[PDB]
Amino acid sequence: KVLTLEGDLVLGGLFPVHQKGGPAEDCGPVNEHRGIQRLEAMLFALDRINRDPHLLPGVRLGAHILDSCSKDTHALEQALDFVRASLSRDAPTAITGVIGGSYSDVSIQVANLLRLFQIPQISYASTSAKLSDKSRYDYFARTVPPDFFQAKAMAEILRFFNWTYVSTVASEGDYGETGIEAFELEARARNICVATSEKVGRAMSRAAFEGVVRALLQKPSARVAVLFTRSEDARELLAASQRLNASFTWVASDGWGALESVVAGSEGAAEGAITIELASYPISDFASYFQSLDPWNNSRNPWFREFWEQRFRCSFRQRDCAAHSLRAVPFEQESKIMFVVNAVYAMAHALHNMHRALCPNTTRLCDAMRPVNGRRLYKDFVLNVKFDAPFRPADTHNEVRFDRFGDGIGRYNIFTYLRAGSGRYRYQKVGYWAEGLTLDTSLIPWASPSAGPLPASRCSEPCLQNEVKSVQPGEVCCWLCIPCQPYEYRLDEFTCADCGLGYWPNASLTGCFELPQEYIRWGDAWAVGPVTIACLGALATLFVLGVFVRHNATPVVKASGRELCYILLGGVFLCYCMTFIFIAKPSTAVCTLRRLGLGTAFSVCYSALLTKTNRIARSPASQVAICLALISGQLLIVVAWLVVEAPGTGKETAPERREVVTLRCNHRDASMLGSLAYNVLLIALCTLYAFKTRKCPENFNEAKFIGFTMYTTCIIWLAFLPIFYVTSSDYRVQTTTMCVSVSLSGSVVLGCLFAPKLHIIL
Amino acid sequence: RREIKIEGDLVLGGLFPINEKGTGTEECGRINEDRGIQRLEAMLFAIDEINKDDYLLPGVKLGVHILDTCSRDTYALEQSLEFVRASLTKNIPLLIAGVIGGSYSSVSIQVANLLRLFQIPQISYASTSAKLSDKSRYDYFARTVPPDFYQAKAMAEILRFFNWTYVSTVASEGDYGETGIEAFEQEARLRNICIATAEKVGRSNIRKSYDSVIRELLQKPNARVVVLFMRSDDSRELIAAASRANASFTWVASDGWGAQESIIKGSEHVAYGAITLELASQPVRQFDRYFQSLNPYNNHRNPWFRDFWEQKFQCSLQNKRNHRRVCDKHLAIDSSNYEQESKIMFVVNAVYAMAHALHKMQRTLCPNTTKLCDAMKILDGKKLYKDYLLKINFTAPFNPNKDADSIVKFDTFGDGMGRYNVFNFQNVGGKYSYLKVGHWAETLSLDVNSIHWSRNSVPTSQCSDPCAPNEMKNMQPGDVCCWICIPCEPYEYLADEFTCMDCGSGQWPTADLTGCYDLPEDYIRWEDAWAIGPVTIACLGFMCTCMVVTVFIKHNNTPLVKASGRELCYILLFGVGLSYCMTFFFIAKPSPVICALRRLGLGSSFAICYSALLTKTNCKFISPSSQVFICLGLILVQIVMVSVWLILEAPGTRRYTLAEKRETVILKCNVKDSSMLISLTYDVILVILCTVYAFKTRKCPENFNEAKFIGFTMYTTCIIWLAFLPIFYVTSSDYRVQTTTMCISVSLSGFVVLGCLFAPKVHII
Ligand SMILES: CC(C)CCC[C@@H](C)[C@H]1CC[C@H]2[C@@H]3CC=C4C[C@@H](O)CC[C@]4(C)[C@H]3CC[C@]12C
Ligand SMILES: CC(C)CCC[C@@H](C)[C@H]1CC[C@H]2[C@@H]3CC=C4C[C@@H](O)CC[C@]4(C)[C@H]3CC[C@]12C
Ligand SMILES: N[C@](CC1c2ccccc2Oc2ccccc21)(C(=O)O)[C@H]1C[C@@H]1C(=O)O
Ligand SMILES: N[C@](CC1c2ccccc2Oc2ccccc21)(C(=O)O)[C@H]1C[C@@H]1C(=O)O
Ligand SMILES: *[C@@H]1O[C@H](CO)[C@@H](O)[C@H](O)[C@H]1NC(C)=O
Ligand SMILES: *[C@@H]1O[C@H](CO)[C@@H](O)[C@H](O)[C@H]1NC(C)=O
Repeated sequence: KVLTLEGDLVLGGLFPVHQKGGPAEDCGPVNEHRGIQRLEAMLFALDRINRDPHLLPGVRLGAHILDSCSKDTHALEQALDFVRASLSRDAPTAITGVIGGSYSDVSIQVANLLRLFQIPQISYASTSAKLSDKSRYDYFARTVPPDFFQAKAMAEILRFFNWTYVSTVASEGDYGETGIEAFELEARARNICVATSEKVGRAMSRAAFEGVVRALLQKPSARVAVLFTRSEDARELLAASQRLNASFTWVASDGWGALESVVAGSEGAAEGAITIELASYPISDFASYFQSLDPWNNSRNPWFREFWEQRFRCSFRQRDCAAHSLRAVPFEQESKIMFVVNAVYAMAHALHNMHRALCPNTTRLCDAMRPVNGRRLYKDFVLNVKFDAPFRPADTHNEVRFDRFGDGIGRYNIFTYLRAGSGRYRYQKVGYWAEGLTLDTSLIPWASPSAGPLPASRCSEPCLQNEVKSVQPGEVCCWLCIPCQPYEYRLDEFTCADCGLGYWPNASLTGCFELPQEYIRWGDAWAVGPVTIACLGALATLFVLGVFVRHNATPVVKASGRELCYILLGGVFLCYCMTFIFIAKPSTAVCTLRRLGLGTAFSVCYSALLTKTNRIARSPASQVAICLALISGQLLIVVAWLVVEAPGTGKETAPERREVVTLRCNHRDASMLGSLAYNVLLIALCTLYAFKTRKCPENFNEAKFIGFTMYTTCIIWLAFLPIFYVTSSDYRVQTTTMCVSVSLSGSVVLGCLFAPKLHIIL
Repeated sequence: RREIKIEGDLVLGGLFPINEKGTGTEECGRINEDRGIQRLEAMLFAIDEINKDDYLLPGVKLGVHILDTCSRDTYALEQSLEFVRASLTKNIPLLIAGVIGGSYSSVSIQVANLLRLFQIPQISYASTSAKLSDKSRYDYFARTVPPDFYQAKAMAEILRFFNWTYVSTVASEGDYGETGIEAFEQEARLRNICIATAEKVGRSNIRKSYDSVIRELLQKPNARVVVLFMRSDDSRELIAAASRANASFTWVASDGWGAQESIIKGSEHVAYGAITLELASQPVRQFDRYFQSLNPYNNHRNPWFRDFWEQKFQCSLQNKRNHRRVCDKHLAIDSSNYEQESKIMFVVNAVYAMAHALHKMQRTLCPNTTKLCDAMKILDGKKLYKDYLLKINFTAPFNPNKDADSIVKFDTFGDGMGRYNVFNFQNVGGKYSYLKVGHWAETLSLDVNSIHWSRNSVPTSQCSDPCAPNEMKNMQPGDVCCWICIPCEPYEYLADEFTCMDCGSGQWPTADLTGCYDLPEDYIRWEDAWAIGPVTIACLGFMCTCMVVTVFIKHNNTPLVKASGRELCYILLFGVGLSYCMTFFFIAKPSPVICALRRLGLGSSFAICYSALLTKTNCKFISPSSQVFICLGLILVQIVMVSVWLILEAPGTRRYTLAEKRETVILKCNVKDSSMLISLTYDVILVILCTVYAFKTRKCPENFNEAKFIGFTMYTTCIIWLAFLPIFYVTSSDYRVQTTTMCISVSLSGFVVLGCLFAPKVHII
């Protein structure tokens, strides 16, 4: 069955006149909207072109239109008829180009078959994304946009509202799978994170849809979902959401559109849904042509009789219908009629351009143009078209042109599901997407203010430098705000790195290098009493030395310990200096000399106290030799001490970060304990030797006082040490107490030594 | 048009280049007597063999529908529509179970593109295009011949076998040469083979572009091996160009060259060690007898046979019988010389593979009878192909020609298994001919003895020898892949395999040249030449100290020099004893404490000199006590200055780039102590000079000898200070001599100052 008519230039056509009826008849009922209306639109466009004195004014366009029965194999068989006209071998009619293909598979098969024979093809309803590659279809053109332009539009919509975390729902077939794939490409090109990706393929019962709804709802951080679903794959999902009481801000595609069959019974679930639909306008001339159609006068169309019989349930044998017509009430213009008209007019314009370029001498089909070269036609005159769309609403945006892939211009209409009426629910065009978004934020139910905005964020707001940005194992893309330790600076997004062992972090927590300074370990407020005591002791020692020098006339100069008194005064001065330097700022060598000075001073006083033991047993030089040997032994033990306890600094004992370092020396506290233990042992030995003395006066005016004071001084020295251990934490208090105790012991020793001189003075 | 139709249960399609490509006037031309007629007769012979066979398709008789493509893709595409017109069910049509593909790659590509829509399996026998291996476009296409990238793989394997990494590649224009050269580039970069030059010869050029290509190849003498994947006429042109020029290259060629004598004609000196690949094939001895027994009268099955007969023998048949010559029974193919085509076994294999697939499908789907049944009437191309064509495993139909790789099977892409023959152009006694030296079925099997070691001596095709980083480094001046050695200094190490790094003065490069190790420390003088030097020096000092101590002990009773000079002599003895410890601390190991003790030794020497000067200042006990206090204060000031210049003693690294050896010597501590030593030594000289001037010797407390002894000792200190002053600056090295000289000088000074003081003690007693 064919409606072909003779013409100088015959144009092919493929329409789904008959719906697919399965294996019973290879095609069933007549398609009254996708096969009849589009075919009549093509016929009307051809008639208008033939009646147009500005487009092909001398050559008459023909038509050779077949029916594909909505199947690929039947389409291939029909396209074989188109092919069998140019072979070098009813009556074949040469076809310059074909305007056919309403299904993606049919168009793909037709393009594959016609590519080998150099026949250009322009489609009107095929939106497959894999028809855009010229490596497989280099003679295929489209007046409709592909299926990824809507994906780009929805990605731009998501970016406009700052929706980064969204849920994705796709279908099982090519439509939905290609859309979702383009969606990840556009999202990763626009930094949009994806929560879930499920499939809602057909032939599934209610349980699958309920499970999908539950999986979507087990994520309260994703309130926006994109639906790459067909009409039947979206109606069931909306019904499941409505019956399960699920609320989402759906961002749908052309599968939903402005159809009212998806929101039937599920108005609550579909509230505030942004939907993308292809932009098109009705043609009044085509409608007027279609109204004045009857089965008696329209003898060109062979399928018109069957269409009339099926639509009105009439029969031409029983004369059931006599006076019927397709008026406004039973007629509704299809949305892709203007695309068919545009395809036909683009083919006519390409033919006119070739006719003008080849033989401009006359406005008639010349002999040179009789052999039509499809390759040159498609490469030059089909792809390079720039003309206003016929029967347009006179808008300047309706311009027909093909891209380098032979695709149409992507122009979609943005729709929303209004509830802002009295009691009626309806759609509204609230923007469009040609190359950029032009939204009308005013109405925008839900997704705009004055109705409750819907944000789509993976997690909380971006964290500051004071907390760790932690990546959740469940949700990788965003990060959570978890405070780190106050002394741990945030080096990067991973975690808070360590500023240092004892270094305070900076304000920005990126480069700190801020080690607190504690050079003044002992405050001047407390470093006054010990200083005054040391000064008084030094003055007393100087006065005693001066008196002893002036006491040469006294009988007790050689028999008495004048050299012993000088040694005791030197030891008192040494311990006073050691206390003064230990109550000062510590240094690397200061700690070593403080221990050495304390030990040497303790040895000097112990040796002076040991002089009574030598006199108790019995030459004056013997006591000097004994004290020198004791001092040498103490010096050697101190030398071994700091050899095993080499000088250093960096005693960061406290990790509380309030005071990381308290100055002091790096030497271990056990080393100080050993020196004090040795000094206490020496003092105990000296006291035992003094108590072991026999009964002899030996200048009892001075011996009794020295013996009474030595025990007290040694007890004070032995009780000073546990003060540090009781606190169990070395600080400025322990140093001051130790210095005060040492100075007091030295002053007491000097006073008891000089008491006979003071007594004899009066 | 003419067609070959034979009735049968199953009809197999066929496309052969019977006629050559059409000229500028007609759509066809002369009959291709070799590629078309011989292959068509091979297909007919195989079909007859299968039909009369007993174990293959016993009940099904195969027919053919053979068409002529005229060596054009458009004509073949138009003709192949007869194959698909019978599967529409919408000049009786004949069902086509399968189509035997064409010879030319474009013809096969177009036929596969048309047949994939109608689900018709296709097996080719001569198509070797890598584009046909794409199952996204040719999912219904198969071939018994391997594609053309297996030749590139074989070339890469051959180059790897002979250790040739720097080679030059020349290709042709079009698609065959392009695909082959890209495949060879992929294989070479997979096997780490450098590409020197990528030259192109185009399609048709005058004999100047070939000379330019030859000169460009000669521009890199390091690459003496040329890889050719290029056609069978441009190869001859390049050989002629290289013959006109004076060049000596080894060629690794493809099936374009092969064993053909057209390439070598007239230029049999340039090509002497060439490696050429050829598709391995075997002659079917039955086909020669079948073709030789063919006559234009008894063979009416082939409509093209009469024209082929009248063209080959240049005679006229019964149409006129007297135009040019009579095609009498005397003229025959048996009498004339006949050579079987190299691609007859491939046609036979394709036909037998299709027959085996049909037989397997018949046994599977239609059992219990050896006849065509209802379930097998319509042919399912997809099922047949994907189940019984890619999964064939059967030996060659005419395998009696002994060969291990006689199995016919297809891989996942439908291509055949690559079995290539490696040839070599060799000499025997002046005769120029090829010789097979190996084969490439799955791995190389070259017979190196037959190759004559690839001409005289094995050719070298490497860009410089491999370079050992242990001794010298490598860089890439202009060539990215290969390298040229550059010497690496012994004091540097190879941190990476391209760049040498320097350890510096801190460490020395390791023997393996993979890092740095702790260089040996400073020279130890304990086991040096002066090992017993300090021991001998201390022995004299110890004896002098013991003698001084004995004299001092004996001085308690009946004092001689202890009359107000006891403190002075004790101080002098203490200084002399401290000098012995000072001269022994110089050899001690480098330590801050060791060098602090060394400086304290000089301080003690200065204190001893000050005390000696104070000895003359005496001329009671209060005044000697004041002098003792004064000299103690002077020593305290000296110690204070020592502590002042002793702050943050650095280790004192030495052995800079001036003397960069394996062993680096360093001082005891920071080398900034030279100024401190110079300042300290000035005090000793100053006090010695003051004592010398103050040695008036105008008073004798006990004897005039003591003043004379003091004056004599004053001169010795000045003499030793002045003599060693030049040695202070000239000796500025860490060698043993510098320290030993100083220690010997100070020990001698300490001995001489103390020796004269002991003389009066012995004389008085
Ligand atoms: C008075 C006479 C007997 C000499 C006594 C020996 C004195 C001077 C010696 C004995 C141990 C020595 C210390 C041992 C180790 C060190 C660490 C080093 O990094 C700096 C020097 C320093 C801190 C030394 C200074 C000098 C020292 C205190
Ligand atoms: C024992 C007492 C009573 C008298 C002798 C004091 C001696 C041992 C003291 C006085 C000055 C001190 C020096 C002062 C400063 C430094 C620099 C330091 O980086 C290492 C220790 C060192 C080199 C000290 C070593 C010990 C020292 C020489
Ligand atoms: N333009 C469509 C788009 C189509 C489609 C649209 C929405 C839902 C499912 C769906 O099925 C697929 C599958 C793959 C590619 C395109 C689609 C075409 O057939 O190509 C279809 C309207 C055209 C028509 O038949 O009139
Ligand atoms: N197998 C070939 C290989 C062929 C070829 C071989 C050598 C030189 C040039 C050349 O042209 C091309 C170009 C592209 C792919 C293959 C080739 C084919 O035509 O496919 C050809 C042997 C088959 C036959 O004609 O008997
Ligand atoms: C999205 O964020 C931008 C700032 O990046 C802001 O200007 C804009 O108003 C936001 N859009 C909303 C909230 O719809
Ligand atoms: C190639 O080099 C390997 C060592 O890497 C050697 O074993 C082999 O024999 C060489 N092949 C030759 C010289 O043909």
